[PDB]
This record gives sequence, C-alpha cells and structure tokens, in this order.
Amino acid sequence: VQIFGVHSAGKNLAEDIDFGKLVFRTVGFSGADIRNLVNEAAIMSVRKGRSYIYQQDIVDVLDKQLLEGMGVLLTEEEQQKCEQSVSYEKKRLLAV
Amino acid sequence: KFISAEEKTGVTFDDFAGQEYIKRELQEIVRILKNDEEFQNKGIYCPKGVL
Repeated sequence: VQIFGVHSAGKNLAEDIDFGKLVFRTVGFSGADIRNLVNEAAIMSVRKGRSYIYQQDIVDVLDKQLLEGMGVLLTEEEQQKCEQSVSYEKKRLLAV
Repeated sequence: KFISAEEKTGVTFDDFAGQEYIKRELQEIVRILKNDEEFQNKGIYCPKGVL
C-alpha cells in the first residue's frame, strides 16, 4: 500500500480509489510490478477518455492481465459474439 | 553500413488483421511515443522494448 502511494503520488487519483481492497489480488508483486500496474491503469484511463483513474481501472487492468495469462486476446465484440455462438443448455451446465 | 534507416515501406495496418487487440495495443504504444509530452503530463511512460 505504501509503495502504491509512493509511485502514484504524482498522478491524478479519484476519490473511490483504495488499494486496501485489492491487496489480495497483488500477492507476490514487486515495486516494479506495482509501478507497471499504476502505469497500466493510467494508460487504460486515457484510452477510454477518462480524466481520472478510479478503482475500476485497476480492476480492469488486473482482470485483463489475468485473461491474457492463459492466452486469450479478445476485444469486447468478438467476446460477445463467441458467447452468443454457444448454445443455452451446454452453457447451463457450466452455470451449475 | 548495412542498417536500413527507412522512413516508408508501403505496408499499412489494414494489410494485417485478425489480431485487432494487438493492433490497438501497438497503436497505443506508437501514439504514446509520438505524443509523449501530452501523456507525460499525466506521468505516462512508454515501454522501451517490445518483444
């Protein structure tokens, strides 16, 4: 938490950002990894036209890194059509 | 005296498809490099080596 505060002091943070509820998602991260995470959140903040960086930017960055970790690079549209391609009952089994 | 210091090659982004996520990420990287001061106003820094 202190390193996240230190490396993100010179950036425009929002009011809902709090790294105390994402400490369990950053186990094993080094200072370089936290710096990369802050820069990642800034890049996807400016990519979506956002002025600040809320908690959801960090959540999306971590989630997209986790998705990429098993080798899934899909944008929203292709993910939606591929979700629509699968039938209902064979998704109902994965749901249960 | 063999390194090709090129400026144009004639191959655009439209000729390579199927990896639009990679195209968007590389667009962000090159846009950060070309527009450096605007994003360094926010503290954004580009990666140095892309493999």
